[PDB]
Amino acid sequence: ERLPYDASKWEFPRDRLKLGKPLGRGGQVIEADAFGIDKTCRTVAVKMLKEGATHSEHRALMSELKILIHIGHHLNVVNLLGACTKPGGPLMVITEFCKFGNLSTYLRSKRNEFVPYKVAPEDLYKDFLTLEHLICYSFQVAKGMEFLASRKCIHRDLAARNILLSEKNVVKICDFLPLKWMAPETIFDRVYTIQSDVWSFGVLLWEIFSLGASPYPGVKIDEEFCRRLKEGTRMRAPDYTTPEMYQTMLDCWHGEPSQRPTFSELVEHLGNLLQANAQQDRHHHHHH
Ligand SMILES: O=C(Nc1cncnc1)c1c(Cl)ccc2c(Nc3cccc(C(F)(F)F)c3)noc12
Repeated sequence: ERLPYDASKWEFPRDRLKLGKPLGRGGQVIEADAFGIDKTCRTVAVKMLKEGATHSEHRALMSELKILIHIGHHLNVVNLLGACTKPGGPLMVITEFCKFGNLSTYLRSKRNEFVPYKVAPEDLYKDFLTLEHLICYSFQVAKGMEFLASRKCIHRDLAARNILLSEKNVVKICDFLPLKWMAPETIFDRVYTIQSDVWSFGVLLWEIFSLGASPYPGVKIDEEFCRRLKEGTRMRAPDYTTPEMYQTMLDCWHGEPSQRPTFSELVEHLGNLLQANAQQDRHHHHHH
């Protein structure tokens, strides 16, 4: 809100947008066509308020926009393309469009199209999810969080429902029961810090390697849940996890926030895990 707004760089004409079917509601996000928004026609996502909403919501939408302008560009964070702020129409924030939707559902739908890895004749696993994909998505989300962390940002709601999937397996962090993703201090003291987001990154990890599963299955989210979380109880390994990966899930869920890895340590670690899987996959593919 204190951050300045460079209209000469981000302002887009309202009549250069044809709004289409809605995506989500909470303001509301919509799919759309933007003409000339980049250097001829492109698909975009527009977040706009309603008719007569609370001046506050306007203020909120504006500050959300300035935050995005502040954060900057990174391949793994939803990209801001423009915004209509001047008088004449409603306030709109325009970002790139990700066709495949949130990561959880996308994964949830590939449960009948998964193989640990591929070998000849690999044409039987066309459009199949594999460990490499899963670790790759985890690597990218980590890089985007290391980025955001590097800018003093704090997501506060990092989950699979807030990860978008684009062309060529590129995931992006965006921001549209949350208790299931919160760390102990965040639930009991109401404290949000970069470390608590790592806690959540851990919950995200579990979601990915459980192909879109809901965390803490069958548990009610009542007082007992909160107590067990506080006493050291943790989720069991998901169905598509590897041993190293599950352990990383455990590290992120460390009770002592300072003892949780950092997003830089996580990037460093997943990068390696990805490179090893790759190597094994090369040997698997070579022999058979
Ligand atoms: O959901 C959005 N776009 C979108 C893209 N593709 C498919 N569906 C929706 C979106 C739109 Cl239309 C406008 C602003 C933001 C947005 N802003 C944001 C605010 C604070 C922090 C962050 C993040 F950097 F943490 F991601 C993003 N995240 O996601 C959006």
